Amino acid sequence: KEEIQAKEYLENLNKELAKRTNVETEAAWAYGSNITDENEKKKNEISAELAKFMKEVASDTTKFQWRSYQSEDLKRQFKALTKLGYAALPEDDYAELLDTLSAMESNFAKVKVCDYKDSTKCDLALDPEIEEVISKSRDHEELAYYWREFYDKAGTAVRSQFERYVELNTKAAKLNNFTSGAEAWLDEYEDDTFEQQLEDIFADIRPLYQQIHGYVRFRLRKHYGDAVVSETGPIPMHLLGNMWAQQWSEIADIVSPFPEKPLVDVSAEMEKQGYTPLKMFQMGDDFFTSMNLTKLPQDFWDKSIIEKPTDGRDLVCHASAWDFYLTDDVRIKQCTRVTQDQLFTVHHELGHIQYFLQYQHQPFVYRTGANPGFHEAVGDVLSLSVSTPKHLEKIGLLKDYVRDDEARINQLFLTALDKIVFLPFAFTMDKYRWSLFRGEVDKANWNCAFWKLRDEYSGIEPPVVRSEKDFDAPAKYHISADVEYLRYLVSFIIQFQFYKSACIKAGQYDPDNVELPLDNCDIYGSAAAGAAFHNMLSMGASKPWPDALEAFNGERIMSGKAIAEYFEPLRVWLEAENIKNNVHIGWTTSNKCVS
Ligand SMILES: *[C@@H]1O[C@H](CO)[C@@H](O[C@@H]2O[C@H](CO)[C@@H](O[C@@H]3O[C@H](CO[C@H]4O[C@H](CO)[C@@H](O)[C@H](O)[C@@H]4O)[C@@H](O)[C@H](O[C@H]4O[C@H](CO[C@@H]5O[C@H](CO)[C@@H](O)[C@H](O)[C@@H]5O)[C@@H](O)[C@H](O)[C@@H]4O)[C@@H]3O)[C@H](O)[C@H]2NC(C)=O)[C@H](O)[C@H]1NC(C)=O
Ligand SMILES: NCCCC[C@H](N[C@@H](CCc1ccccc1)C(=O)O)C(=O)N1CCC[C@H]1C(=O)O
Ligand SMILES: *[C@@H]1O[C@H](CO)[C@@H](O)[C@H](O)[C@H]1NC(C)=O
Ligand SMILES: *[C@@H]1O[C@H](CO)[C@@H](O)[C@H](O)[C@H]1NC(C)=O
Ligand SMILES: [Zn+2]
Repeated sequence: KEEIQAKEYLENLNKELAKRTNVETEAAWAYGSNITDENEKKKNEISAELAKFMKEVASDTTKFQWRSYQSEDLKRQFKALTKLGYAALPEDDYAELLDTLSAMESNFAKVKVCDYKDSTKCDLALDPEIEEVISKSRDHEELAYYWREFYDKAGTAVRSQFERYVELNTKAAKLNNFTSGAEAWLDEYEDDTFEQQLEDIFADIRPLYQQIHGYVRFRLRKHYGDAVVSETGPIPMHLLGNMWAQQWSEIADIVSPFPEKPLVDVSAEMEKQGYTPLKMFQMGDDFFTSMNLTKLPQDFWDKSIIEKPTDGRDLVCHASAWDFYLTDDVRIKQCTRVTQDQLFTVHHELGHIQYFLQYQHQPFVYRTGANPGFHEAVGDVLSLSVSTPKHLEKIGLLKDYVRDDEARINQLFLTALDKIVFLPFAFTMDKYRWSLFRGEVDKANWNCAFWKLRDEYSGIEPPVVRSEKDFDAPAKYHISADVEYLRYLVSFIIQFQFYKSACIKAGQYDPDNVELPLDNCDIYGSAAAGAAFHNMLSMGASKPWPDALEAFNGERIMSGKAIAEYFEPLRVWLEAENIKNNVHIGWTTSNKCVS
């Protein structure tokens, strides 16, 4: 009979937590939109106040015999409340951690480098100045300059802060009785075999990655020459069109299977048609509403930041989506540019927004993703259909396109340069941090431990020799900003499970029909695919994630079958092409990190 009282306790507590988290989120928004010493102080002081309340909440849960309850729902809510995270730390330790975290994120956001050609102009930021060069320049010495300048300033400058962060993250995890921060993060997936599952899936897809890597290296040798790219060594990462070599789509024009056949790049047509950031977001909104999903509320349009501010202010430009835990107060902060890549980013971020809107009726503790990978997958499912020649022709961004066998391979390869290449990258981000959290790497070996993983899994390496005098991991946003990365590995796998099922539901994919291939499916306008999204997303975290997956397509298991199915036509072509051209596969151990 205690359950009746507990039910009323939770109902009230959830609403209180939403209200208190609203205040924290507003402060965090203000700081991210506007980096100042005063906003930093405000963000961290509100966080400390919320942490103190959570601690009292965790303490109060012991007054309830919640493990004895009949209701799985009540038990699930109470269990969520016992998990404190960083809030478990002593008052002083939590304050220090907050200061360390803001030091790292603000350092990242304030990085400025000098122009390669003009050592007087020193106001080039990553977004958009440096990223523009990395994506567009084919001058290998220019690329190497910007790589070194950025990593030195975004990575190395923050080593001592990162070290204290690891220490306090570990202390926090242990106060929650996890072994380390690795176990704390993994707890979000509610499955004690989750690591092994991902190792198994990765092993199945790894051979395809090896083939893509080999072919790209072959093509880069033809472009840059053997003085710059070896046949048998790891690929110099500054040549891959991305600061972290996480996705290689930006160099597709020089590595495309059939260069005389069409390669989709709609950036120029977007500009020609007078596209704006506003129009891009309106188009994303249109896609969701077309599937009978929820329209963006007025607060979104009023309060979002969709262009980089033109005043002198510092801010976090790294695109993000925000839930304020009231009703319909959801926002995006994106330094939007008019490019194809940015159009996908718009859809990714709007996927988060849709999830927020779908579960906003749930009790506070359930107002989050089924697991962190689910949140990341939503927007990418739409991006997959947006990226198709089918959809791009509908919106008039792709003209005079003939979709023959060769054009199809180009498009599949372009997609793989984003989707397959990313898998080892994503895995290494957390394998690295897990190894630090678990105390498996001595402090003397922290930098080369990072590059060892990037070599082992991705077969890439720095453009210049690094050592333990450098510290390169925090040069990636999520590492400086303490954002778990496994969510993205999970997302890139399960988004294909979602995409395939949504395509089947939309009547857009049949494995026995040549006219309905998975790689040209467009789910625009499909209420049937939208219904599946509604069924899943409306659950939030009310049930363990296999139940959320089951609500979508009746499946309960994370599987690499769907991603492999999507790329199967590419795998067949590429294996044969690599044999035809005697392409070397695999790589020697890198010499670019001195121990
Ligand atoms: C992470 O793991 C930690 C363990 O490694 C864990 O820390 C333990 O939490 C326990 C609370 O659950 C706590 O147990 C209490 O111990 C008290 C005395 O211990 C002190 O002296 C010891 C010397 O012998 C030292 O070793 C300790 O460090 C302590 O200083 C007891 O006084 C206390 O008892 C009371 O509470 C129980 C409540 O239990 C329930 O009560 C209800 C009543 O409604 C029953 O129906 C139910 O069946 C159940 O019994 C009462 O039973 C009892 O009458 C007393 O009122 C209690 O046993 C322990 O001290 C603590 N540390 C260690 C080292 O064990 C953390 O909590 C974990 N953290 C998280 C977040 O989970
Ligand atoms: N040109 C970059 C746009 C970035 C878009 C996206 N941003 C992240 C931001 C995450 C975040 C967590 C906590 C606080 C603040 C922000 C996202 O998942 O939206 C992202 O990082 N993504 C999208 C998938 C891959 C991953 C990346 O790029 O590494
Ligand atoms: C940023 O914050 C400062 C104080 O920290 C405030 O005075 C200023 O108005 C803010 N800038 C913008 C553009 O909102
Ligand atoms: C739109 O969604 C509602 C429920 O949210 C559903 O009942 C209805 O069938 C959907 N519209 C169409 C045309 O399917
Ligand atoms: Zn995301």
